Amino acid sequence: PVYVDIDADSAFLKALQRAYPMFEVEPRQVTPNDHANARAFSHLAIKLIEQEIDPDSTILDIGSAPARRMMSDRKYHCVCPMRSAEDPERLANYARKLASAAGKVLDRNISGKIGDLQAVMAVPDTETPTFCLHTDVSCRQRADVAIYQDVYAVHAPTSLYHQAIKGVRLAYWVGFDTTPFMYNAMAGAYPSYSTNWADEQVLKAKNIGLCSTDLTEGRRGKLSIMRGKKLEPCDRVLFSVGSTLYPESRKLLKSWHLPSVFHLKGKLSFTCRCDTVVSCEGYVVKRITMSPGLYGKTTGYAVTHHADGFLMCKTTDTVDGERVSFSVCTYVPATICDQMTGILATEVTPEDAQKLLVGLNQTNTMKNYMIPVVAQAFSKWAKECRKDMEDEKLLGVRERTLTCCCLWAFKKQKTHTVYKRPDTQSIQKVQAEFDSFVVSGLSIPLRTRIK
Amino acid sequence: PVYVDIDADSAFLKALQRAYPMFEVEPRQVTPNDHANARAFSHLAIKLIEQEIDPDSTILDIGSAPARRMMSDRKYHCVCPMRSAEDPERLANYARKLASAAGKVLDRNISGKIGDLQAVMAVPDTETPTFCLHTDVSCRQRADVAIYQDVYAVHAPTSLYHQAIKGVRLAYWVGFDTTPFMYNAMAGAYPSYSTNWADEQVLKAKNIGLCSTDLTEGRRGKLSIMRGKKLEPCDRVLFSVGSTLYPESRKLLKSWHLPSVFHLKGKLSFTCRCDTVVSCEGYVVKRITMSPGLYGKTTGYAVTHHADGFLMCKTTDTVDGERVSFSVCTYVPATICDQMTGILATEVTPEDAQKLLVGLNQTNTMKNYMIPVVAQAFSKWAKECRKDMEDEKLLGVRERTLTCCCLWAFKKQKTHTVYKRPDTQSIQKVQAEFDSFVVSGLSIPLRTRIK
Amino acid sequence: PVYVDIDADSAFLKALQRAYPMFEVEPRQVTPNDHANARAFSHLAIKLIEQEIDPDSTILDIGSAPARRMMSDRKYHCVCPMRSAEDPERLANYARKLASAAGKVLDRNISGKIGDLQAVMAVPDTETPTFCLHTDVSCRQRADVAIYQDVYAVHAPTSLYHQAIKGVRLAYWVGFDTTPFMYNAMAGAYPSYSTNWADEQVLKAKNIGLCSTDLTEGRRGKLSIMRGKKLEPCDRVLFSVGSTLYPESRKLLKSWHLPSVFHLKGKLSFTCRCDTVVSCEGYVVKRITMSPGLYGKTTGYAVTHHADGFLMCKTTDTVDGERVSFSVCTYVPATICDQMTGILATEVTPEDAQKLLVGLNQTNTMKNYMIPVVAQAFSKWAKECRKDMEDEKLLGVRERTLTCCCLWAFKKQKTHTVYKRPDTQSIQKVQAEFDSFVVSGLSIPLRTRIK
Ligand SMILES: C[n+]1cn([C@@H]2O[C@H](COP(=O)(O)OP(=O)(O)OP(=O)(O)O)[C@@H](O)[C@H]2O)c2nc(N)[nH]c(=O)c21
Ligand SMILES: C[n+]1cn([C@@H]2O[C@H](COP(=O)(O)OP(=O)(O)OP(=O)(O)O)[C@@H](O)[C@H]2O)c2nc(N)[nH]c(=O)c21
Ligand SMILES: C[n+]1cn([C@@H]2O[C@H](COP(=O)(O)OP(=O)(O)OP(=O)(O)O)[C@@H](O)[C@H]2O)c2nc(N)[nH]c(=O)c21
Ligand SMILES: Nc1ncnc2c1ncn2[C@@H]1O[C@H](CSCC[C@H](N)C(=O)O)[C@@H](O)[C@H]1O
Ligand SMILES: Nc1ncnc2c1ncn2[C@@H]1O[C@H](CSCC[C@H](N)C(=O)O)[C@@H](O)[C@H]1O
Ligand SMILES: Nc1ncnc2c1ncn2[C@@H]1O[C@H](CSCC[C@H](N)C(=O)O)[C@@H](O)[C@H]1O
Ligand SMILES: [Mg+2]
Ligand SMILES: [Mg+2]
Ligand SMILES: [Mg+2]
Ligand SMILES: [Mg+2]
Ligand SMILES: [Mg+2]
Ligand SMILES: [Mg+2]
Ligand SMILES: [Zn+2]
Ligand SMILES: [Zn+2]
Ligand SMILES: [Zn+2]
Repeated sequence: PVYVDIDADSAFLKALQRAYPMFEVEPRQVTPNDHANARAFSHLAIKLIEQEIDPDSTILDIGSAPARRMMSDRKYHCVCPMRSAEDPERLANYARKLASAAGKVLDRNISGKIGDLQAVMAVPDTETPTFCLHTDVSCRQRADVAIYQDVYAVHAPTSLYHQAIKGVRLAYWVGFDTTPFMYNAMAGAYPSYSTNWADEQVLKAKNIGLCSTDLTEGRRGKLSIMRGKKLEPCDRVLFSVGSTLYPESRKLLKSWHLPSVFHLKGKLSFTCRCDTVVSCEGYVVKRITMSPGLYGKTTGYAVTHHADGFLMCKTTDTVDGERVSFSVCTYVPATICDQMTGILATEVTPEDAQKLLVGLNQTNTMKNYMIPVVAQAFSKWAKECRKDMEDEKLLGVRERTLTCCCLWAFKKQKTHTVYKRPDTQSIQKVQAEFDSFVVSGLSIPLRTRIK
Repeated sequence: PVYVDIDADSAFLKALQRAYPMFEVEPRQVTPNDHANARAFSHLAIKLIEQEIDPDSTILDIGSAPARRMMSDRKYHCVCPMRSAEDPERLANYARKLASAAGKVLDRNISGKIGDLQAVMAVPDTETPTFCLHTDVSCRQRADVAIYQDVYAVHAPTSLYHQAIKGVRLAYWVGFDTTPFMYNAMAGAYPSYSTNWADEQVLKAKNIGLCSTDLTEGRRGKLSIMRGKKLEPCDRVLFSVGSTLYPESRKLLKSWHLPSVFHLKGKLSFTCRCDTVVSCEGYVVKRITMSPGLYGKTTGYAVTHHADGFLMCKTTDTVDGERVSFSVCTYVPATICDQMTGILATEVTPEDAQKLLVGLNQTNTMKNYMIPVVAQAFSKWAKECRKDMEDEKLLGVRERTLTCCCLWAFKKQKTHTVYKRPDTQSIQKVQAEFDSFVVSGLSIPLRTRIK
Repeated sequence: PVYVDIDADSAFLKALQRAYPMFEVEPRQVTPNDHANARAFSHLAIKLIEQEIDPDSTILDIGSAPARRMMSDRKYHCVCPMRSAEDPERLANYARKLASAAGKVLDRNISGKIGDLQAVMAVPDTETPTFCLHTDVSCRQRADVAIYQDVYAVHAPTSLYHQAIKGVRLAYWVGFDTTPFMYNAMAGAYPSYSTNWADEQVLKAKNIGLCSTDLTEGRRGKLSIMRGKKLEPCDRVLFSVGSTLYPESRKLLKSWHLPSVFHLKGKLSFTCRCDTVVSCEGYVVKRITMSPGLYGKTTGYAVTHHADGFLMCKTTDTVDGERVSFSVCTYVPATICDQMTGILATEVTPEDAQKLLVGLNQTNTMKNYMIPVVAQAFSKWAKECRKDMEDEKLLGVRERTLTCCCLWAFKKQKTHTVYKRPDTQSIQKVQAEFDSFVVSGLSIPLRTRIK
């Protein structure tokens, strides 16, 4: 019996039960959290990871929040480099909770944990069994398992290699699905988790999930010094989970979209296998095994299975008054996708598609703020399919036109919707051979306060 | 079991229960208060804050109403600078209640409270454990927790820094949502709390919630000495909560719209994290942690999650006979917003939208005095969406026109409505690095009366 | 259990129960009073005031009717200057009732009351504990509470200052709502209380609540010596409550529309807070706290919260044969206002609006004699809204036209209806800084009769 802080009548309960059939999920609502579903998924994921691994194993918790591991019988070594502004609060919460359980919880090594915390406070660079202030690449604690829970600030191959050279043979990554960033979308939603993310350039849009614009009265102006003739995704994105905001980097996010098999070639060499073991409406748990030596061959292909529909479409919005178009991604429940199979046989207008989608949403199966764009997406998709049926080609042929050179062109059709239906797979060519991994943050007053 | 002075059949009861799932909310109506909902929310909020914090903590109550902390087992130090015209009544009520419970309540430190009150009356500058006549920046009582309950007259960063340099590590702010003032609206409503606020310039309007106009026949006159060619929001706004009026300053209101993480850089430096822990139909409880030292990096982005729809729209009204347009904001129940998803797929006239909204309101889900403006808003929003669909742009392009200089302009489209649907987030760029905080009010007759 | 002399089936019972939730209101009809609702409200108001205040307090009763305080256990000092023509009757009734309970009621100080009455009859200037013949500004009895029950003949700031310099710190005012006289209406109704008031100039109208006209054939005559080219509200108004008539002065009526906070600056200075604690369909109880010393700042704004709709509209009537137009105010039940929200989305003729209002009135929710003008009002309001929608302006602009001078006029639109919907607030700028308060009525044989 695992108790999750979500509403009893919530429809995410069924999705969580299907995602974790080996547990008895029961709702025990105690707080009005606006990101309750994400926390519930993380809780169930760490429970599953603990179930899978050997009790005698020692687990590195990279980018840890130590207050969450303090009621765990497992042997966690929490790596806390204090690199984020929210970290001091987490460390203070850990210290307060340890003090509150100092002589009242017996078999959770609370005395050992407070001793290690005081030792790290005394000598910053000491490596205690349960705590340290180092990073993933500077910690010296050898272990058998590594866990990354909502860690997006590390390059995946470098961190994984640095764990592997320390004897780590199993790694676990819990996070948001990295597929929408492999498609290079400008903005997007994980609607089941009340999560909206956007490129920094489109934060002033009007109709995406995460934006804020102003009311204006029109001008042929807004002159600027930046010749922004092109609107393309840049590295910095903003995540909003419920109401908490997190900046992310696209390279770091995409690094965690690892292939099925890859090779880390350093002073030591490792053959690694990445596998998505849990997938619930945009939240995934990935298992990475690492074995010394080079074995087999790598194709460099990462595959995402779509239990629910995944949409990326073009949207026309108004950013700071200026009308632009950019790609927006979302997830659509598989029941909604199945109920639109017959409608998309014909060309449908976005208004008719929206009306049908609202009909299928009756309570609501999917969030309504994403219904318009989805409708638009579907409409475009339907039209494009007709185009393909209308302009049928010949087998074994590919029409090419010369351009007065030893080089030839052809026509690229317009594609305004990528629609991965339920039971399909996205396949992306990514790097699979990594060989270049060669590429003191606590203050005295915080030290005094922790004591 | 927490008892709230609201009607048993009130629909706000379900909203309060959802906002506070950790309590058993029971209606016990004893007075015909016209701002009963706001008082009920404040009561439940202080109960939640008391639940969260350690009993041995000492709590600064900034801008306190000491009569409300008098039946509390917690250790409150009430800071009462007596800068409001409603403060003498509150102090007299506190003294009268203390006298009425001097020898009837045993375990609430009533004797201590009367002793401290008499001590401050004797020597005004004395700093007693439970009472003082200083301000937030002149009080000397060190504490661990600070509470701001309906305090809008202080600059947030300066006050928080002055608490932090006194050892305060946790602060709580209970008050009306600051999002409508981040959008620079001229007038607005919190309809669930019977609250209407307006800029001082539009108090003579006709159809906003808080206004009063006269009956006129129409003249080509009203000549004035002030060249008012622009109608823009000014600093002073008027709040009417039920029937009690409060003047507010826009800058002080907006200062409390703090980012997720920020830095206070003074003689001491603090890394602070602001989090909205309670959000109920326009009334919020925010939790601010403060930790010494500078950690991490700040983006300067403040995020509001919209459980219910938030609307800002253009309204045409008559102020002192003169027809003008200004922005008006409001909150719309999420069920109403969901029920209008299908209708807003096409362009709808404001009259048809109003009739539909009246239909969905049957008892009433939302206040009727806001239905017209909301209807108008929806209509405009629908229209604008279609325009965006009609004038579709190209990906990665941004049309710009030169003006015989090293500058290029473009066309800014129409925005008469900002509609944040349920499960979306507003994101605003605000200051996150604060480093300039360097920027005796009791008379003898009141001293004699208090004794 | 409070018993009210009203009909058991009266619909005012529910309104009174909502206005006084702290009491059990039971109808005990004993007389066919035509102003039974007003008397019932006054009875419940004095009960609530008595409940609120400390039993050991001494209560000034300004402009008292001593027969009503005579079965009161509280310590009332009745101030009876005998300036009204209905006062000798009240004094005789008081003496008769005292005699009738001289040796039959033991614990109501009847012997003391008759002793004080005989003392004042002997020496008119003596200040006895329970009775005096002075005014509010000439009484010398110091007290802690003052009560004004249906007192409209005194300037509010001067009377309140004279009470405050006598140690009075709490004052209560029970009376008809002063909002209709802040809007400067010519005639009006409190229909729940069967009350109609009119300006003296329109007493000869035809279709207002309080008027009487004659039957005429119609002539091009009625010459007069007064160039009455203007019809404006003058000071004198006539109230008819049921069938009892009372002349009132507009200045004295409006003086009691006090701001939320104000300052009395005389030889002593007081900071006063006015708050409306009871509001029932036009009858209000206001609480005024007074504290010595000047504190805070005053805005000068008085706010009225509308639980029911408030209408002021232009009506065309026939006064003494001459067709004129003037403003008429009234209250509309909130259920009627809510049921007309959808209808007022479009332009509706007064006849269709009247038929709809008669339909919603089925027993009757509102008085029928007020339905026509209300209908007309709604119609005009609807039309005006359309105009505001039709003539949409630009944000941040205000069109002004020069007149060959350093002055610029503009166009003032028509306003034929002020409609304060339920859950709105009227805000009026009134005086809040008062500093100029510097601005023997019993005969020998009434004395002999009283003995
Ligand atoms: C550290 N972190 C956490 N999340 C997600 O946001 C949710 C809350 O993230 P949180 O760090 O605010 O949890 P907190 O310590 O405040 O404790 P709680 O409020 O009781 O939950 C988590 O469930 C994650 O799914 C995160 N999401 C992104 N994109 N980036 C991050 O760094 C990140
Ligand atoms: C001090 N203050 C209180 N409020 C809100 O108005 C409501 C009443 O505010 P109040 O100060 O009038 O309460 P009072 O002391 O009269 O006791 P009560 O009548 O029994 O409640 C509160 O619930 C607040 O939500 C306030 N609202 C604004 N905008 N500004 C303020 O300063 C302010
Ligand atoms: C003194 N006075 C009383 N009223 C209202 O008129 C009603 C009756 O006023 P009343 O003075 O005629 O009561 P009376 O002494 O005759 O005893 P009763 O007939 O049993 O009630 C009261 O309920 C008041 O609401 C009053 N109304 C106005 N406008 N002016 C006044 O001076 C005034
Ligand atoms: N290079 C690095 N090596 C190890 N940890 C790092 C790191 N860069 C950032 N981090 C840490 O990663 C953390 C992400 S916040 C993590 C919260 C916690 N893991 C949870 O499950 O809720 C930050 O606290 C930051 O300190
Ligand atoms: N600079 C300042 N420092 C501390 N308090 C201040 C202040 N400026 C104004 N105040 C106080 O803030 C109060 C707001 S009224 C507060 C009422 C009370 N907190 C409640 O919960 O109902 C006023 O009484 C005023 O005295
Ligand atoms: N200046 C003044 N000071 C005190 N009382 C005054 C006054 N001017 C008029 N009054 C008194 O106010 C009274 C209004 S009739 C009041 C009736 C009584 N208060 C009731 O509740 O029914 C008159 O009797 C008149 O004598
Ligand atoms: Mg959150
Ligand atoms: Mg497998
Ligand atoms: Mg109020
Ligand atoms: Mg949080
Ligand atoms: Mg009568
Ligand atoms: Mg109040
Ligand atoms: Zn380590
Ligand atoms: Zn202090
Ligand atoms: Zn007297």
